[PDB]
Amino acid sequence: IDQYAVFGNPINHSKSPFIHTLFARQTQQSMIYTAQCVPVDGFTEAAKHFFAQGGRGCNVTVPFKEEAYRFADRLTERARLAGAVNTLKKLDDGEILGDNTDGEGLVQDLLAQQVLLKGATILLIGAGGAARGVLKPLLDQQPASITVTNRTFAKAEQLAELVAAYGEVKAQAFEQLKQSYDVIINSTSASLDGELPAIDPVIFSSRSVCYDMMYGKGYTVFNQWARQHGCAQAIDGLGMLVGQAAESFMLWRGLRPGTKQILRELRKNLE
Amino acid sequence: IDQYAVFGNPINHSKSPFIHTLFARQTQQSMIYTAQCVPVDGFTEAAKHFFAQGGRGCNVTVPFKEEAYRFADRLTERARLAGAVNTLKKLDDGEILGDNTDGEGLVQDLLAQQVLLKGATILLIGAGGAARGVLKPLLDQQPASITVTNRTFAKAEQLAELVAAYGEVKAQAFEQLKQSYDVIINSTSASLDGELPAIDPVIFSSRSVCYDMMYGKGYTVFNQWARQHGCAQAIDGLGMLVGQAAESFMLWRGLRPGTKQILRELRKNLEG
Ligand SMILES: O=C(O)C1=C[C@@H](O)[C@@H](O)[C@H](O)C1
Ligand SMILES: O=C(O)C1=C[C@@H](O)[C@@H](O)[C@H](O)C1
Repeated sequence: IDQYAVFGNPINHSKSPFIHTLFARQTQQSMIYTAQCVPVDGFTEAAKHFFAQGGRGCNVTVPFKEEAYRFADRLTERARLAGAVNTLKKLDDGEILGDNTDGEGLVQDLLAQQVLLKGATILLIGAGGAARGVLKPLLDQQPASITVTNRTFAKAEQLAELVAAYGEVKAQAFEQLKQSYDVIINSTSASLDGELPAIDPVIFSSRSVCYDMMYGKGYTVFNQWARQHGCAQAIDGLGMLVGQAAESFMLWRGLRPGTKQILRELRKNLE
Repeated sequence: IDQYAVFGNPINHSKSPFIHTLFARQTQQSMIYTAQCVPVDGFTEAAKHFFAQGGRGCNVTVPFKEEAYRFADRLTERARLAGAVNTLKKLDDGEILGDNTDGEGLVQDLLAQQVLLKGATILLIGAGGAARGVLKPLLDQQPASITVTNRTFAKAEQLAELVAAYGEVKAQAFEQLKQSYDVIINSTSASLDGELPAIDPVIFSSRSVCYDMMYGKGYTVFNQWARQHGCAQAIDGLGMLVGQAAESFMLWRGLRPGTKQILRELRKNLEG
């Protein structure tokens, strides 16, 4: 029986144990995944220990994603850019591979929701860790362009230039947005507190698809805002959570498990 | 999907999540068992929060067992006698039941290993919480006697007098043990630190069954020592760990899960 886990602090609200348990059963893998809470300043040791005992791989949640990036022996190109690591894996030679599946998890959720990323104009709102982690995977779907925005242009300007080589990535300030986008992606949390970014709603249209990384019962405030202005389809981030898990499972087992039944089940619990 | 957990600090990679998760699979129980960190201010705070948010039960590792004893609204007889709680359960009426499964876990592991406890002469090395927690369940098996021993006499004598009523219990100091015993139980941590108790190996004989509460790859130092003096059977505490887990699981789920396959997998992990 192979050992996997999720390390974070706190862990009582983690859905990964549930999710992975089902992935193992769906793909008939002989593995166990548990949630292990770790002291704020003991991740490295807890980790080195886990692998010492025979740990195959694990997920890293807050607040250890940055320490995980340093703990990894080698990093994947997407973890590289992300600046964080949410997935660890012990290789054959003993090395620990650091990766980041959050962004790819978002990409797969979009595709699962039937959203065409190929040749699309994308507006990414926010420039924090969340936004940073999803740029590369989006660019791999070969969109027409990606527009990054932040309340403070400077930080949005850094991020757009970080991936300028990978494609048409523009950086603009809230005040400069004056056109519609095919896909609007919200990576900011302000909305959970009722706050909306001061952006002209012209960004939304009848052909627009809105994706919010936040999630909850019914629709997120950002999505409701998106529909007040004619947004065609609005998706929350619950699928991103299952998607990132699916990609990690992929990395460890070599098979992408189905996410549809699991998502639908987590959806019930929330409601 | 019921929530259960184990509280430690650390919590240095508890095996309980692994164990209980497997029991769940074998018994097809809809539940998730996690390893929770206990905040510096107290276990009591963790427990409240845990049971407040829908938790149905949890294990408690040292050194929070005494605090769990106070948190419980009701204690089983074995918990009152052990003076510590390793298992909490939220009952249907809202009350939190406090039980202690360590002792029974030991007993079942010994019985699973074909060790006769009824009418046996037992030597319990150590007189701290670990030792105290196994006395009642061992006494229930009706052994001929149980000799509690400790580096410093007084402590062992005090533990013996605490349970004197429940059976033939005597106390002796390390330097006084000059006879063999049918079953020897090591409750100290000396085997983890690499030391043996200052006890003359005469306590071991060809018929002796030696049980060490600590566990690891190969034989524990205490067991190697027992084998040097020809004990008939040396056992480590991995079974006690799984056994106490099984008791708690039953208490919570009303079903008992098997322990041999689980115990065999853990052994495989230990052996590198
Ligand atoms: O709740 C969880 O278990 C997780 C949350 C996110 O940080 C994910 O990025 C992580 O992989 C696992
Ligand atoms: O390491 C563990 O998970 C445990 C250790 C012992 O204290 C047990 O009494 C406890 O219930 C579980």
